Amino acid sequence: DMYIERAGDITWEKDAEVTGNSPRLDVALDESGDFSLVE
Amino acid sequence: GETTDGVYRVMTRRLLGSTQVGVGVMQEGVFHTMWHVTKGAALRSGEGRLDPYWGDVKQDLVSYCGPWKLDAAWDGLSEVQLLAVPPGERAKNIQTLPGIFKTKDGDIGAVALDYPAGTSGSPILDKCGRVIGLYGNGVVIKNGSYVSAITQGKRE
Ligand SMILES: C=Cc1ccc[n+](C)c1
Repeated sequence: DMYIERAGDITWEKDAEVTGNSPRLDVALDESGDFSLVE
Repeated sequence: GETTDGVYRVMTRRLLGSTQVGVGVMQEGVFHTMWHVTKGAALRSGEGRLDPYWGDVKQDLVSYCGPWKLDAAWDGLSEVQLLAVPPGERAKNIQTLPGIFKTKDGDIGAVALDYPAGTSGSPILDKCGRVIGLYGNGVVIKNGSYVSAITQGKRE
């Protein structure tokens, strides 16, 4: 039995930690909603 | 139950202790999460019940109490924020420039950030605070790193 609990507001934070790269990938999406890489 | 707009953890007591299986967004009286978090099951909010209203396994999305309400889209140029809600940890904003998933049916924004599986359903926002999609359905690339699609539904 699943339940929900509030975790916060949805707001943009000025000066949030900036990270992560921006990869461009060829992908396939199957009928089960799973993404896979196309090579 | 609690109907206030915002980000919520999705919890279960079926396993050991209380476990966080995912996250979702409450907006305009509708609860939005990824299908793989709830598998379409009903949810509890205090003494109230949230029943599924729409869902699709292929999009990996589900809405409760009403139709999908989120329709903002990534502009394809600007940095965005993942409002990550990790299990047992405080909500935290992470800024990033999305990458792209190129598919036979078009291109999708993607965020290269690695969080526990229980963070699935955390919202990705634009600079106006609008939810442009949910984090948690993606792929594991050549270097073992995780990259999530920016998954967004359609507002009918
Ligand atoms: C946030 C969800 C997630 C994170 C890492 C791996 N997987 C499959 C899903």
